[PDB]
Amino acid sequence: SMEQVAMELRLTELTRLLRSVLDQLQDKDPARIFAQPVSLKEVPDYLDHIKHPMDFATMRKRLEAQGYKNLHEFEEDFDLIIDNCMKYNARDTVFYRAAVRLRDQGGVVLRQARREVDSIG
Repeated sequence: SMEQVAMELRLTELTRLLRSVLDQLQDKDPARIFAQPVSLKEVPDYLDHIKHPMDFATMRKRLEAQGYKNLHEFEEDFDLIIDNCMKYNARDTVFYRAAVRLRDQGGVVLRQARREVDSIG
């Protein structure tokens, strides 16, 4: 139908906006601490600690499948990256500190994305 096409165009355009959001967020992680899944070879007990792992590569796979229906779902995944790290790692670690800086700096990017999504429908 013409309605299914129009909806598909909306999802395509959301995906395009979320791809730019993801790029901006990932620039706030220049050390690439959150780029890839925590290795279960190198941290074999990770899943005993963290029940829903997340990372930027995994978000990019979901994005390119148009697997984010709205900004809320995308933010949920970004928040898991931060929140998983801040639980698994102690406060006095490079990992925890990197998460705090990503959270703080990403808030700015996400604040305006929420406006662009409400604005452009």
